Amino acid sequence: GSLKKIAKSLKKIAYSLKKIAQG
Amino acid sequence: GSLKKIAKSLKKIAYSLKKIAQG
Amino acid sequence: GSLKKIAKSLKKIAYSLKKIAQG
Amino acid sequence: GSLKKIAKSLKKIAYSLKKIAQ
Amino acid sequence: GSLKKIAKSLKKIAYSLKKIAQ
Amino acid sequence: GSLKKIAKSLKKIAYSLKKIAQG
Amino acid sequence: GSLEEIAKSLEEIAWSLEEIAQ
Amino acid sequence: GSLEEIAKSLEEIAWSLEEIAQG
Amino acid sequence: GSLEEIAKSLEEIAWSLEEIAQ
Amino acid sequence: GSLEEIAKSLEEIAWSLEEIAQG
Amino acid sequence: GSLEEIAKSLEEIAWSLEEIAQ
Amino acid sequence: GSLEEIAKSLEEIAWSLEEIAQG
Repeated sequence: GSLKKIAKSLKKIAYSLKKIAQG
Repeated sequence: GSLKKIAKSLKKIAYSLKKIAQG
Repeated sequence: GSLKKIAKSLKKIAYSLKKIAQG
Repeated sequence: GSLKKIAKSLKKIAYSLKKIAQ
Repeated sequence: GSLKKIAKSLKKIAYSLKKIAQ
Repeated sequence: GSLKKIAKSLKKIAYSLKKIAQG
Repeated sequence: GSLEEIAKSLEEIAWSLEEIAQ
Repeated sequence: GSLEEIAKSLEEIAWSLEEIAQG
Repeated sequence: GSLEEIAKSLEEIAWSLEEIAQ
Repeated sequence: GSLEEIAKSLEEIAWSLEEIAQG
Repeated sequence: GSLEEIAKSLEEIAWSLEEIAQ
Repeated sequence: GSLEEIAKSLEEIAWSLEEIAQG
């Protein structure tokens, strides 16, 4: 389902922004 | 996903009510 | 949108069930 | 509908972030 | 929220239809 | 509800990105 | 919006079905 | 997608239930 | 969450309505 | 409700990101 | 379910972006 | 429909943000 795909993408986005914010 | 399940159930509900209305 | 259409149908469904219950 | 507006906004967001990444 | 209210009503509707069917 | 929390988070995200864009 | 209208209509539907089941 | 299918089924249910109520 | 509860309730409603139709 | 608020915030986010991409 | 996971990730995204903005 | 488009756009956003975080 789409909501499952959206949740997965947002987990990746959150991780990327965690790396950016710490850098 | 949940939305797929909801659509499937409403397809079944629609068929049941169509049968009742036609009878 | 679909949500607007869904709300419209549920208003019709609600009225039909009112007629059934009160009839 | 709101979902259509959300989808359109996310297309703009994707386009901007592609430009940023490049 | 709206979804919580919708879920609550559908639980009630399902119970009423169980009573009707039984 | 989840939708209210999502809306609140996006309001915060918009606020932060406005600050970032403004120099 | 639409989700709140859906919830209101479903509350009414539940009330009508409670009358029928009762 | 699924939301459009849900709307289509609910329009059908509304018609079937109106016929039932008029009977 | 709420969407899964909505799905479960509609599955129950569908079974009950099929019983009524039968 | 929440969906319209989500749409509004994402529109603001899109403008801020266009500004950032242009700046 | 998925909606709660979405809300959780967006809360984390908001904290990270507020840190970046500061 | 719209939810699938949203998922597709978020996959693209996730890719661009991973690229940004990696430099």
